[PDB]
Amino acid sequence: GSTYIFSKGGGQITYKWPPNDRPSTRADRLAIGFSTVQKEAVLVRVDSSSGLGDYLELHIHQGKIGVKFNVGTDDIAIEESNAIINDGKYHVVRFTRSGGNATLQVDSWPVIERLAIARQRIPYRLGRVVDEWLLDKGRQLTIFNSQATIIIGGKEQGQPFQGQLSGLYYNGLKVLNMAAENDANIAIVGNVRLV
Ligand SMILES: *[C@@H]1O[C@H](CO[C@@H]2O[C@H](CO)[C@@H](O)[C@H](O)[C@@H]2O)[C@@H](O[C@@H]2O[C@H](CO)[C@@H](O)[C@H](O)[C@H]2NC(C)=O)[C@H](O)[C@H]1NC(C)=O
Repeated sequence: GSTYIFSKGGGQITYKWPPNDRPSTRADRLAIGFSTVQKEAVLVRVDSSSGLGDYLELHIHQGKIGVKFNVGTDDIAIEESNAIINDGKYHVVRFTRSGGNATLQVDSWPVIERLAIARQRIPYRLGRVVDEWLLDKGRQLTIFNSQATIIIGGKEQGQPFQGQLSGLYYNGLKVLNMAAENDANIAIVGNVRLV
């Protein structure tokens, strides 16, 4: 609903949990709509408190949307490698995590149906789901500990997002809506504006 345009030079929307409600979770739900033409960008990153490795990162690499996270132990990647999503068009991404398991869903509305065939078409929903499962007898770690910041825009990774982000949802937090409503725990910097 609340859409922010990240213009030339990039920008950043930061949400800081009250230093005293910093959550630790077994499961996560993230949703965001986006449009971009970028080959590479970081869209959203949830980092833990200083001194901890835990993080969750939504990014685009080689035109493809994916999420990388760490919850103690190994870095875990889930990527949707069939859709090229950097076409300046709208897409919705949905990510869930349960311990080391993870699901990623990417919806798109292509207007083309393919010796491929350039057939202009009525746009239709094309959904892709990827599930990643780990099979140890509950052996690796499962908790994203002490979540401190949700940073939207990718500047801190040296990979700024340019284009449109909307409708961010994270564990009950409608972060871009809270930004729009001038939430005390949100800071906006750079070339970012509310549509
Ligand atoms: C992460 O996932 C494992 C495995 O999940 C199960 O295995 C298949 C993998 O494709 C999946 O399709 C099924 O939905 C199924 O849930 C979970 O561990 C398994 O589930 C139960 C406990 O709910 C155990 O009794 C099983 O023995 C165990 N299977 C194996 C092979 O280890 C695990 O709980 C889950 N992690 C979290 C935190 O949700």
